[PDB]
Amino acid sequence: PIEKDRNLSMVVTTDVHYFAPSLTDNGKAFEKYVAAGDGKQLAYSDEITDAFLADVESKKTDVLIISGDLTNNGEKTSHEELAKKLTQVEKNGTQVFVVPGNHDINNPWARKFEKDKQLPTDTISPTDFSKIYSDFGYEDAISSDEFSLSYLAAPSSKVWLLMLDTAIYKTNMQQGNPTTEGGLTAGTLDWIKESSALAKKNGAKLIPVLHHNLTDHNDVKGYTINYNQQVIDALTEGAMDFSLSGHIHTQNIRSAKSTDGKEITDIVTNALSVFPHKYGNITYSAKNKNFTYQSQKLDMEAWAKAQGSTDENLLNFDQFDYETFYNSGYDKAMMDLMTDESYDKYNQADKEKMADTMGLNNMYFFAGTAPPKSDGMALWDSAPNSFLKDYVLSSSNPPKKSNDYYVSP
Ligand SMILES: [Ca+2]
Ligand SMILES: [Fe+3]
Ligand SMILES: [Mn+2]
Repeated sequence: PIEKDRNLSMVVTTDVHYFAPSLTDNGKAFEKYVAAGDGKQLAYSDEITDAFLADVESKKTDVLIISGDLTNNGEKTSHEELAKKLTQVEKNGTQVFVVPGNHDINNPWARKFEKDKQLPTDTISPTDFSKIYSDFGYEDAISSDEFSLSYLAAPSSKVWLLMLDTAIYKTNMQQGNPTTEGGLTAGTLDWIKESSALAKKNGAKLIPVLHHNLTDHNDVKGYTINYNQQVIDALTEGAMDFSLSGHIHTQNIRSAKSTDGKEITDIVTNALSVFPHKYGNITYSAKNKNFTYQSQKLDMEAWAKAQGSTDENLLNFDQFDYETFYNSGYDKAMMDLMTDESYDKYNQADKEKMADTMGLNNMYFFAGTAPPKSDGMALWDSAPNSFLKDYVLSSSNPPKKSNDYYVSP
């Protein structure tokens, strides 16, 4: 614990969706899987994760936070390998804190790939999670919630972390699928209040971290936490000005109001596994007692070159990733345009313009920045009603407020 009332350097990431290389042979089965993984660089999760941690190390980061979805599909092996990397990070002096996401625990979808077959592989239980990641928040927690993997951590004397587990997994094996939506019981909400009171007694500011979102981040369920108003009210009552969440994967900042009018800013950092692969820098000013959040794009090309890599996709990662993610949204739209009988009145060239607009607006929405003008926009505006159309339109306008920078008030 950092007792000195000095500036604190922090980094937050989320949705690493780590997949242990030992769980795949990069065969047919794996290729199809990654193809349907809508944009996530699953094939390079090991390199992306290492590149990221190398950055944390060079920054000599005080605190590293990971807001859920540590693994692809809760594979025990992926969890163990990721834990090994975090153990090394801690040897450098950096304190690491993690919480689970919807894909991390009791995951019936845990699979390993061999040729044209997906085979079963072990997942983990809730207590397995607190055991595997005991060094990263759990063992030294100041307080731990009774029925969730939530806990209160004190990495320094002036700044504490309210690490929340908003994941729902206790009925996963019975469902056959990992629950996507998130939520907090009244008991965990009561614990949050007690925790907030303890931080206040100790003169510490508190940063609430959760996988699911505190409020909506797109005008177009299961991503914003269930019954979010109760959570917002609980956090604002604790005097917390901002929260760090993930799950939706898009670099996106939005504010919400408590029932009594207090504001809290929900900062969603880009999924580490998806374009543009940004992570968040958070700096605490001891003198001003405020927090400054600034996103940073992971430089894979620089890491690749320093590794002496011969993989062209990594040496040219910017282009590779740009194309990979653009095509994911392009194909997404084109499939619909080529299936719905309400679009056959559009000629091929137009469907292409529309697919292009989706690929552009979509990728820039994930980057959290303004999308460039595209000929497909006019076509979408007059196109038939649909969720897709709503999304394309809702992401056609420039962000009215930065999704990359925030300073607490
Ligand atoms: Ca530790
Ligand atoms: Fe998630
Ligand atoms: Mn995720």
